[PDB]
Amino acid sequence: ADTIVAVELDTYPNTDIGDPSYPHIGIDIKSVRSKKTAKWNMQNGKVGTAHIIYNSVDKRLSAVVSYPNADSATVSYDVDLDNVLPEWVRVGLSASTGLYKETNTILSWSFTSKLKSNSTHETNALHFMFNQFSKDQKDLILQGDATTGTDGNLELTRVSSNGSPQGSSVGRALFYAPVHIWESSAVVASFEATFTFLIKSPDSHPADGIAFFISNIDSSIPSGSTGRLLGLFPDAN
Amino acid sequence: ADTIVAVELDTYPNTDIGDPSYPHIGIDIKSVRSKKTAKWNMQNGKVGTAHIIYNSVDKRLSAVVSYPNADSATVSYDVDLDNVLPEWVRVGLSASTGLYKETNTILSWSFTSKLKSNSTHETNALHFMFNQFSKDQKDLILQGDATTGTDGNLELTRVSSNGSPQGSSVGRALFYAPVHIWESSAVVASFEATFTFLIKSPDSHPADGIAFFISNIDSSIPSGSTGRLLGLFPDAN
Amino acid sequence: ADTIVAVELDTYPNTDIGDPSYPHIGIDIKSVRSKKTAKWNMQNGKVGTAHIIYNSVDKRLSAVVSYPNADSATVSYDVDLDNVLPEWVRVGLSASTGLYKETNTILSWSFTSKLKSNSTHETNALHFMFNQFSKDQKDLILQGDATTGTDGNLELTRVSSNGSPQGSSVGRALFYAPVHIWESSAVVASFEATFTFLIKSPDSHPADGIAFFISNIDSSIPSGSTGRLLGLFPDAN
Amino acid sequence: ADTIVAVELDTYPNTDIGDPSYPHIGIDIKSVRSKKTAKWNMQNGKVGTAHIIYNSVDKRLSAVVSYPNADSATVSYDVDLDNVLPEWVRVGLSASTGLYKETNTILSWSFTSKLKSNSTHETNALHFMFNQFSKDQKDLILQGDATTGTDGNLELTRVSSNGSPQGSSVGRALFYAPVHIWESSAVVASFEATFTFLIKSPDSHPADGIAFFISNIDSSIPSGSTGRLLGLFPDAN
Ligand SMILES: [Ca+2]
Ligand SMILES: [Ca+2]
Ligand SMILES: [Ca+2]
Ligand SMILES: [Ca+2]
Ligand SMILES: [Mn+2]
Ligand SMILES: [Mn+2]
Ligand SMILES: [Mn+2]
Ligand SMILES: [Mn+2]
Repeated sequence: ADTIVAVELDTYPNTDIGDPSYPHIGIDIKSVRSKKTAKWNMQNGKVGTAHIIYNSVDKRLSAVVSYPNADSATVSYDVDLDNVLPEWVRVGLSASTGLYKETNTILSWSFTSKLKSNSTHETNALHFMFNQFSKDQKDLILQGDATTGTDGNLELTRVSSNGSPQGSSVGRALFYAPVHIWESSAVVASFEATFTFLIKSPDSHPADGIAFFISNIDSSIPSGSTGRLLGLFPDAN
Repeated sequence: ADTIVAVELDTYPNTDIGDPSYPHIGIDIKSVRSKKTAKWNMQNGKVGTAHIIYNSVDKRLSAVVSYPNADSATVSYDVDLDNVLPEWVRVGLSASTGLYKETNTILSWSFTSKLKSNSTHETNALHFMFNQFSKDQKDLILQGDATTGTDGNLELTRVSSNGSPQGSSVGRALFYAPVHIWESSAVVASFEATFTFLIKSPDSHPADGIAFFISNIDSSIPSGSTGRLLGLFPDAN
Repeated sequence: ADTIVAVELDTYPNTDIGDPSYPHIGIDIKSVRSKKTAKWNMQNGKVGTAHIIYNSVDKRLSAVVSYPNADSATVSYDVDLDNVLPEWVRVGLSASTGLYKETNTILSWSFTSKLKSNSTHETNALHFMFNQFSKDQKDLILQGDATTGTDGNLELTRVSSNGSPQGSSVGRALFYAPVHIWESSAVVASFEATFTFLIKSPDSHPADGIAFFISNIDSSIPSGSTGRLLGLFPDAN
Repeated sequence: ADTIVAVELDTYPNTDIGDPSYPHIGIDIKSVRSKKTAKWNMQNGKVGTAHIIYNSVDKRLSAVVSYPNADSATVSYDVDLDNVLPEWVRVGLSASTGLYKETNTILSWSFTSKLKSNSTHETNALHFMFNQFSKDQKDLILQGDATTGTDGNLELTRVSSNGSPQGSSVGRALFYAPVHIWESSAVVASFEATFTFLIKSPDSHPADGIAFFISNIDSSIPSGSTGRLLGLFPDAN
C-alpha cells in the first residue's frame, strides 16, 4: 500500500462518503475523507492557481487557491509529516473524471524543497519549474491517461480532438527524481509548491477534481480509483 | 516614533522589565517586553545561526536559533503584520552592550521577500545575500557604532584594537532598499531571513543581545537605547 | 560626467551621427555611437523581450531581443567592464522621443548579480524582479517623465490620457540600491538582465528608443539628451 | 559509445596520448585528447573549487578552477552543444586512479539549468544543491566504486578504512533526473555547475583526475577506463 498526503481541489460533492455539499479544497492524510476542508468558489473555464506550503517549525500544511480579482480559498492542518511519510518521497499531480467530466489541464508547475541540516551554510535544495510541457518530457513519470505537448500543456485526463473532456479517466504526473522530504539532523525543513490549472466542462457540470500529492517513491494508480477517489486511494475509507 | 517588529536574542536577564531569569529568544511587537519567549542556552564563543520565517497564509512569525550538534530554541507568535507595519519597510540587525558586554559579530546575512498579486501571478521578489562584508559596503546603512570590513565581518557594537568588547555601545545595519512587506492585493506574501553570529564575552555575564528587526523606512537609533533596550526602543514600556 | 555602458534598442535611424540605416540594437560604451550594432526587425504594437548577460571569465556583453514566433537579433562585444565602470554602480532603463514618437512601456524587469570571492561558497548576491509596478514604487528612482502604476506598468516617456505617446519626452527608472558589479578579490562575477517591452507608434513612425544601462551611483538625465541621445549622453560625440 | 562532453581536472601528464607536461584543466568533446587545455597548479591536500558555465548566445564552454588566496586556472572553448549532445542528457562527476592514486573527494555540488522557449518570457528551470551527502542518497545514481555518507562527503574512487586511496579505481555519480539541455524553440539556454573537491596523495605523484561531464541518459562506465581514461572513454583516440 502507498502512503499519500494530498491537497484535493474537489469539483463534485460526494456526500455519500463525507464530502461537504459544494466544491471545496481539502487536506487528505492517508484517506479520501479530508481532515479539513474549505468552500471553493470554482470558476468553470477560468485559469486558477494553487499555492501549497509547509515547514518543520510550525508543522502546518497550508494551501491557497485563487482566480485573478476573485477571492481566494484557504485551508490549513497541523500535521508532523515526519510521523506520516517516508524520508524519501516523490511529488506529483493527479486528476480524474467519472460519470461527469472536466478538463484537468496543467499550464505550469513549480516546486522547491530545502533542508538545513544543523550546520551553518550546509543546505540541500531541490527546485524545478515547468512553464511549458513538451511531447517527450523525460523528467516526468506519466501514469494513466496523462499526456504532454497538447498546446505545450499537460493534460492529466483524456480529452478528445475537439478539446472535449471524456468520462472515466485517470492520470498522474510525478517528477522523475526522489525528494528528501525530512531528516532527523535537519534544523529546518520546508517545501513550497505552485501550479496553474484550467478546469472546464461544456455541460457546466464538472467532476471530479485535481490533487497535488506526495507519495512513496513507487506509488502507482490504484485499481478502481477512477472518479471520486481522485486516482489516489484504493477505497473510500 | 518608529514601528518596530523584532526577534531578540537576549543574553542578559533584566527581570525588572519582564525578562525571564535566563538568556532567551523572544518576539517583540512594538514593545521591549517580549510577547512570547523561549529559553536559550547561549554558548559563549561559538558561532550560532538564526532563521526567521513568516507568511500571510498562516500569519505566524517563527524563529529558531541553534549551534551545530546542540539543541535548538524555537519561539512562535501569531501576528498579522498587516495591522502592525507600514506597507514599505526597511529590515536590519541591531545590537547593544551596557554595563556588561560581549561581541555582536555578524558573519553572514541573507533575506528573501516575495509578494504574489491579486491579478494572480504578478510575483515580485527581492533577495540579498551577504557571506562577506567589504570595508565600503555601499548597500547598507550603518547606524551608531556599526562598522564592516572588520575581518570581512560586520561588527554591530564597538570592539577594541585588541579585539575586546566595549560597554555602553549601540549599532545597527539596514539594507539600503525599502521592502514591500505586504499589499492589499497579494494572494501570498512571505519573508525569510538567516544570519550567523559570534557572541564572545570576557566578563561574568554577557549583555545585552542581538536582534533582527523590521521598521519604518526612516528609523533611527532611539536616544539612550544602549543596554537593555537593544538599540530599538526608547523606553521599557 | 557619467560613465554609461548601455544596450540600446534604437527605433530611429540617425545616419548623420553614425546610426546604421534601419532600426537596430547596439552596445554603447561611453558614447551614443555603438561599438557594435545588429539589425532588428522591430514589430510595432507587439511585446518584446530583451536578455542581457555578462561574466568576468568570458568578458563579453551580449544581448538578445526577440518577439514570440519571430526571429531574434543578437549582438555581443568583448569588453572588460573593470576598465570602464566603477566598482559600485546603479542599473536602470532609459527612453526618449523627439520629433517622432512611440510608447516606451515596460511590463517586467528582473536583475541578478553574483560575486564569488576567495572563500568557498562565499558568494554575495542580489536579485530583484518586478512583474507589476505600483503607483508608489518606493524601490525605484524615477527621473524625467517616468511614472509607474499606470495599468500596473512602468511608462518611461510621456503618454496622454487617450493613450497617445508624446514627442520631446525623456525618462529613467533606476533600482534604489547600489550594485557591487565587480570586485578585485573575485574569482567570478556576472549579471543577467531581462525586461519585456511594448513600443507602439500610432503613426507607424517610431522614435527614439529604450536602453538598458549601467551607471555611476548619482547619474541624472543630461541636459539636452532628448531624442537621439536616449537620455544617456549629453552630445553625439 | 556514449556521447561525452567533459571538463577534466587532470593531475597526471600522459604525454603519450597528448597531455601537456604538467597537471591541467581541459575541455573534452567526444575524446580524451582535450580540444583546449590550461596549466593548473594543483595543491595536494587542499580543498579547491571548480566552476563551469555555458550559454547558447555566445556558445562557449568555460571553466575556472581555484584555491583560496591562490591564482586560478581558466579554459574556454567555442562549442555549439546543439551539434554535439542529444536534447536530453544526464550530468555527473567522474574520477579514476591507476598505478598512481589520490583521493577524489567531493564536498559539495550544485547545478542550475535554464531554458527560455517560444513565448514572451517562458522559462523552464532545474536546480539542485548538495552541501552534504547521506548514506543513502536516493537522487544520485552511483556507478563503480563511488560511495556517499563518508563523513557526509562523496568519495568517487575507493578509499581504505584508515583513509588511504586505492589504485585501479573508477566511480561516477549522475544526478537522477534527465536534463533538457537544449531546445530549438529556445531564445536562450544556459547552465552553471559548481563543486568543491579534495585530492590528497601519499604517492610521489597523484593520479588520475576528476571530471565534470554531460552524457546520454543511459551512460555507464566503459570497461577498463581506470587510470588515464578518467572513467569516461573506451580508448585514447
Ligand atoms: Ca468529491
Ligand atoms: Ca535583557
Ligand atoms: Ca537612433
Ligand atoms: Ca592524464
Ligand atoms: Mn472531498
Ligand atoms: Mn528580553
Ligand atoms: Mn543607434
Ligand atoms: Mn589530460
